Amino acid sequence: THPIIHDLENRYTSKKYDPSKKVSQEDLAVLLEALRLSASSINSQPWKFIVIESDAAKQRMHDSFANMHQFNQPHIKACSHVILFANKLSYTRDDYDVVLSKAVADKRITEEQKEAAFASFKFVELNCDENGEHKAWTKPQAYLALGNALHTLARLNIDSTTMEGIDPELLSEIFADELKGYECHVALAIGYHHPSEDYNASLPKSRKAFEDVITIL
Amino acid sequence: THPIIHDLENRYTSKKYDPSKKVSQEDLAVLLEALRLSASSINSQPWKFIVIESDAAKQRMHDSFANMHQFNQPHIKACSHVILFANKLSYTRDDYDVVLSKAVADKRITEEQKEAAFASFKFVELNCDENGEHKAWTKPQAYLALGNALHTLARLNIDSTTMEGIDPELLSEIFADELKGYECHVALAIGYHHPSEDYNASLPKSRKAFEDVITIL
Ligand SMILES: Cc1cc2nc3c(=O)[nH]c(=O)nc-3n(C[C@H](O)[C@H](O)[C@H](O)COP(=O)(O)O)c2cc1C
Ligand SMILES: Cc1cc2nc3c(=O)[nH]c(=O)nc-3n(C[C@H](O)[C@H](O)[C@H](O)COP(=O)(O)O)c2cc1C
Repeated sequence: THPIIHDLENRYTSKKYDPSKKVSQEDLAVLLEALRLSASSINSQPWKFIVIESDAAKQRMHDSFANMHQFNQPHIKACSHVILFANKLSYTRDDYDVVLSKAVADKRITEEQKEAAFASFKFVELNCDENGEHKAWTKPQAYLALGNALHTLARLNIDSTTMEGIDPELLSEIFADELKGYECHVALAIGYHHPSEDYNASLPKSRKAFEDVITIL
Repeated sequence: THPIIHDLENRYTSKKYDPSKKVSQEDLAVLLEALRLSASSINSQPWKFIVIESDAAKQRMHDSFANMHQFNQPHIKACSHVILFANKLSYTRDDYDVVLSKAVADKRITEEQKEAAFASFKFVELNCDENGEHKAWTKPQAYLALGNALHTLARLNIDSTTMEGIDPELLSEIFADELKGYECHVALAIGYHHPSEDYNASLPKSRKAFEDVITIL
């Protein structure tokens, strides 16, 4: 099988973790750098990836399922790490300056060009909310990073469970300081599936017919 | 360098294509199958990938820049193929029926189990607009597929240019029948970069400091 196809046909959404297996620090470092290298519109990188690693942090994450989507709750303590994909509520010229200043330091643009680079900020203004927020534009950028992570995990042979069945309001309460100025609509559990109890590990993957999703013109 | 990191450090946004080079049909088939295999919330797959391959289709795509974002226009005819990432405007039971029906055909689930499997639809209703549209939920799913595509292209060593600088309204007119019931906010040109005029090929990649985007708890 073609290496790319094999990876994508074999990755799947785990429904049960093995609590005695952890992701190595070597593999976690590759995953985190892969997230950091994700592309985004105008290199805005309007995101924050919060890694739930310690037992203390796992408890806080476990508690965020207090009143909602409790089918996802068992994974928190059983998996190795949980990663929260947060997207920025409002993206400002100051936030963009952080990006452009780093670009000047990394040698891709010069100081005079920096002011010239501020024209791309047009894209941010084109995506302003009725309330002055940009979440409808920043959230999709975080999902791009998520697509990148799922492909990355398939290559490392690490199991995972993407989760939209989370409580954004409660997470904003529990991780008050960390999520300040951001919102989180999706999380990702990673680890190793249970050798016998993960029923999804043996089910066939199902997707729509090629002609139903692809059109060649 | 670690294979995953090398791929992600070496992929970049091409700013000029070599018009004499095309993506092979074998590579294109891998890319399209990779898109089809993308994960999505509840396996909704609320997308359509429109591939602009023919000269006739390239002309139509070229014409969609008549009013705005002309800086992206030169790539259309110069690149090999352009792929439109379309997300569904409103997701219904009928739509989910196509997913569940294919699931049974794939032997992932049974006919009787199909009706029980319909209980995941809570997520769709959960994301329903006051206008009965789910575009704020479907668009992020398409961006996940895009993140998957960018990683896939890095592995195939094919150059690309993601584009949000497009005209969704004009695209809806030009590709009237193909985009009916969908909207398109992002496109992707693929091909091979110009050997000496793609300035971005020799510029360093720049991303925020690890500490600025990642928090370990
Ligand atoms: C954005 C998103 C949210 C999802 N949320 C959940 C969730 O809350 N819990 C869970 O068990 N699965 C969830 N999934 C898993 C999907 O059901 C799964 O990706 C889809 O059925 C395709 O199957 P595969 O992932 O096994 O290929 C989610 C996937 C995505 C990409
Ligand atoms: C959603 C999205 C939209 C983008 N739109 C454009 C575009 O319209 N034109 C273009 O030249 N570059 C565009 N880019 C390219 C980004 O500027 C680029 O991904 C970002 O600067 C990081 O650089 P790299 O892609 O070179 O790593 C876009 C990227 C993304 C992911």
